[PDB]
Amino acid sequence: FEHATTVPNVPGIPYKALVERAGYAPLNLEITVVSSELTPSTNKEYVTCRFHTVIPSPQVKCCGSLECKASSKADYTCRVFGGVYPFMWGGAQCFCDSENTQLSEAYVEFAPDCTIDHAVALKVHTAALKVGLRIVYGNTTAHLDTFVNGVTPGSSRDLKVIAGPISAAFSPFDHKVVIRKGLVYNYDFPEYGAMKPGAFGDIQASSLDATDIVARTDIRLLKPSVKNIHVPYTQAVSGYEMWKNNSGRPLQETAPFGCKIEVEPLRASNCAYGHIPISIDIPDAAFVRSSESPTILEVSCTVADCIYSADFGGSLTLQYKADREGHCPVHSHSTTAVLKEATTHVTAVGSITLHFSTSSPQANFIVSLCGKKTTCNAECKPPADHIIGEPHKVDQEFQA
Amino acid sequence: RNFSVGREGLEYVWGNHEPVRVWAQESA
Ligand SMILES: *[C@@H]1O[C@H](CO)[C@@H](O)[C@H](O)[C@H]1NC(C)=O
Repeated sequence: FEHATTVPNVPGIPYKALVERAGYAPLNLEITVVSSELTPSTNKEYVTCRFHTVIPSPQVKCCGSLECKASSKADYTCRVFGGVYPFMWGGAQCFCDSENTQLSEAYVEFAPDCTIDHAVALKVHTAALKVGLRIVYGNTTAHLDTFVNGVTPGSSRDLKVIAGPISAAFSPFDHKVVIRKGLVYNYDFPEYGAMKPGAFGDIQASSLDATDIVARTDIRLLKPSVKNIHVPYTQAVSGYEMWKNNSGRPLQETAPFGCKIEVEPLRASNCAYGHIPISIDIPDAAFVRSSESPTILEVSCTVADCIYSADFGGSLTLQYKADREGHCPVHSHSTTAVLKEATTHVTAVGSITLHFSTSSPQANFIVSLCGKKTTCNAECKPPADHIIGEPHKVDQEFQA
Repeated sequence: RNFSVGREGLEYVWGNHEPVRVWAQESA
């Protein structure tokens, strides 16, 4: 038989529902969201880190003539100056002391510590959700992982389940994602080839070992004046360390709806938002007819003290007249009340106690025990406690 | 520090500890 429910998508809390077949005894089901991983699709466009401005050795012709040569290095800067007359230890490395034409060379390349400390930039698309579900029916339990699309099914040896789509789609990521050492930043990056001096992504390369390193961080050379040979070179400061200094806080600390963002692969784990529509094809062998499970004759609701707290702060007592000993399940069929227990042992003549939780200040919920229903009327006092370390399992309705 | 919490909850991380989630009740 196929049963479709609207489970709230909050991990860690159970959701209880009771199936009602026309000619069969009711059976209890309990669905728990043990895990839910929201994994977007990412592609690497470049990587960045702190660059090392490697300086090639200058070389001089005595009084010849030089020319600038075009190269493919990252931010290749080439500048030709006039007479320098260099000094190393003997004070004469060049004859013909007029027009000692000198060549200056400078380009940037990755630091050797960029194999760990590097920032990768990512762009993400519409993200799909995959949820892990633990289901029990009667006495038999099952664990299953499925995708949230409304199309992909899940199977654990007897079961067919269809989950999705999400009623309110949510993505904590922006369009631009930066990963550094496991920390996720929703910081906008300049595009490929459009570098900014002194800002993020001033050096770009497809991988750490790629030879197609492209950058432009504004190296300008200066004419040297000292007799000792040395090339002067002045720069904009690296934008990687400036972006490190002006980082802000990561999305492990600022993502909404309270979920830990995990990396490798980039994903969001245990993130409660919206409701999940799930349709469960329960196998027919789990069901049992109403002639085998004992039914009660009459049942009345005697309600104890109740508190509309986030914990099971309500007590209730049901007296029952039955025909045989059995294992009737319990279910409160209102949207404002849940039960601690899902099943109990039922005698012939006797009474049992049960616990419940609610959120409305009044109690107008309906209680079932093997099919038939009996209303309960009570008034719940405001809770003495202010903050409890257990989430609200239920939501308050409109003007209820 | 006075921190206002909502009904949906609030998670605070104090140092390098495990994050602890709290939720507000309706104790009006
Ligand atoms: C916090 O709230 C209490 C009660 O209103 C008040 O007495 C106290 O001064 C407040 N402290 C701060 C940090 O504002």
